[PDB]
Amino acid sequence: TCPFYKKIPGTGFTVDAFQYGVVEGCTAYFLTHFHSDHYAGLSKHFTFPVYCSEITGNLLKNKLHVQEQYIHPLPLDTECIVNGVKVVLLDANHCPGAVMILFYLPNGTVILHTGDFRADPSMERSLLADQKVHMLYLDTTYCSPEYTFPSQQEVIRFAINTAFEAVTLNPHALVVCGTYSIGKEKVFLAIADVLGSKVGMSQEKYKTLQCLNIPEINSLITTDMCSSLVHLLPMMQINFKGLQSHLKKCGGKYNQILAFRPTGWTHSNKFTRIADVIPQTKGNISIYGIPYSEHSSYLEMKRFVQWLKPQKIIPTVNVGTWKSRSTMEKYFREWKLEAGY
Ligand SMILES: O=c1[nH]c2cnc3ccc(Cl)cc3c2[nH]c1=O
Ligand code: NI
Repeated sequence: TCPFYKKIPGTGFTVDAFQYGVVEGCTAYFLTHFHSDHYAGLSKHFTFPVYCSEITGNLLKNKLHVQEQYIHPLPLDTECIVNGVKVVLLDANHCPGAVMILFYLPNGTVILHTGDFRADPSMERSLLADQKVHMLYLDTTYCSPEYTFPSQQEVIRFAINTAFEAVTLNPHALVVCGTYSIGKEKVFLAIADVLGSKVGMSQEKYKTLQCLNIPEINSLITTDMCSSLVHLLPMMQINFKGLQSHLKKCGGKYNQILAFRPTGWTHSNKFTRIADVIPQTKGNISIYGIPYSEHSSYLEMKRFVQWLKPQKIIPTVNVGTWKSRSTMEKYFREWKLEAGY
């Protein structure tokens, strides 16, 4: 059954709640982004209105085959009226098409649902500016001070320089990047751009990227693996066995594999800066784990919440254990006491 933190009180709206059958009283289902945990349940048989970004709408229609009559894409940063309620979609700085949702309840209550997001000071100059928010449904994925990682800029700079140096030293090296889902596309796009190559990938992954409204994708992606020296593979294949098997299939065109595993936070980030990251190596294969996060760090999350000054916070991640809930409520009170709201 649909949990409480996916319900918007005072409306007939749910958020990322497609795996609970027909939710009681839901006139419109909002989808924050196209990640499996959040769209779980949608298919060509869904017969209720889905509200989402245009990019998420492209993915629902092409990847899940949802009928167009049930897809309601909304522009970003635009006050829209949905079933008599004013709503705004804001960029969540997560994966392509990911949004936060502002709900203007009829009784005057204002609710911000972040979906999944990586907080950034640029959000302090969105439509949230000088907007009273009474309730915040917060992506609390990394809501603990030990969760530190670099900016996406620094990680991409490390990936670009690492890939460019390796391929310049060995023109016969292949660069491989692992992928879970949508998101973190900048990793393989920036590597291919510095190497003068297109990104080769499966037809299914190619189809997914064609839905993302990225300007000039036909410039950087392709399904012709032989024409590419930057290949996309499923994240599970980014291991020594999986990469050895892939290299045998390249027809003797390459004698070395440089592989990147885009991860979230890992325990290595407690001791190792991005500049000092080193790979796992076995023979002619090296694997880099790079902390490219599309979720807020603790400090980014704290800064955003202390700026927004919500009257109530409802976590949407790490809600399953009393220890996590107690830990998160303690930090919420700390932020409130320090900031003074
Ligand atoms: O949509 C999303 N789903 C999920 C699901 N499981 C996860 C497990 C671990 C970490 Cl670090 C991130 C996760 C995640 N992040 C997303 O953005
Ligand atoms: Ni997500």
